[PDB]
Amino acid sequence: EGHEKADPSQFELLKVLGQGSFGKVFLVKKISGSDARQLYAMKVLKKKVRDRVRTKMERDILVEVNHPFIVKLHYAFQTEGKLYLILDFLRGGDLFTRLSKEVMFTEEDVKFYLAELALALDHLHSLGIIYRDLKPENILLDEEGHIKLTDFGLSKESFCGTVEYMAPEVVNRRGHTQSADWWSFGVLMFEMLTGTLPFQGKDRKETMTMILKAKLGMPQFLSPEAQSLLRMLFKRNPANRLGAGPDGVEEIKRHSFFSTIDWNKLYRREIHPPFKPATGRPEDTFYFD
Ligand SMILES: Oc1c(F)cc(-c2cnccc2-c2ccc(N3CCOCC3)cc2)cc1F
Repeated sequence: EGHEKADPSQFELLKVLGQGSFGKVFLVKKISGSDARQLYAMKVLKKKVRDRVRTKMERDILVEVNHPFIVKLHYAFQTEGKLYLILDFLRGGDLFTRLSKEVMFTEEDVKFYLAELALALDHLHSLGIIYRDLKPENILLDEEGHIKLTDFGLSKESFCGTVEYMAPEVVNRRGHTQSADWWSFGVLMFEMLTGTLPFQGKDRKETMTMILKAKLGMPQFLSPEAQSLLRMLFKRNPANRLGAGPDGVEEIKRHSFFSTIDWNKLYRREIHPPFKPATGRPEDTFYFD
């Protein structure tokens, strides 16, 4: 079932990439079909979630999601109390990891990732999907340098998550509109530029409290544009935030900050990424001569 029909005997398990509460990730290689020898990430989850006296696989949200800068569910299948999602395998690492090293990114490097993330978030909003936990660990990089949002945070719009990226209405549990996603957009931006989270205290309590009332002082090494965008993104009324309006994402798009960005070339991955990441493949690991 899923996006394409497939079974266990059509995949070859190579590694376990990681393991969490959600389930367990594998590196796998397709053995059948036209894409034989194509590497994938196999996410397998313990079948838990269920409603209306039927086990509802709410990883049916990836069916309609198809976009350059988002992960695509290639195949899917359930098997003896486990659901198996096959997704894109990205070998550039997180954007968290690069942040941990570089500390802060050039305004042009940030402009890039945000712009591609903007397109991603718009696509999801066009399907009525919101990204709960928009932290930097969810934004993976491909070997080119372009991004890909993971599916972990996906959820229909109609409590938990890293509190720093959470928006004020979400803290008060007033509902997770798509305006919340643009707040986290603001956080990711502030963080990538300052190497620091805009709201953070001694504990999760104080941090949440600060999100609600604590006035933020703009770091004055940020350009007028970057400041402008942040000030607009960080508004505690969701309806007054940038993005939450008639135009939608065009508000974000037509801003001084992105005034260098060719959104058509960006989409077609024709604009060059700022940083090419390292890969596990022998090309990037070996020494030479
Ligand atoms: O749902 C997805 C998935 F399961 C995997 C990947 C993915 C694709 N290429 C390379 C690495 C990964 C990847 C590997 C491990 C993790 N984690 C470790 C365990 O706790 C959760 C986080 C996350 C991502 C992408 C997805 F969207």
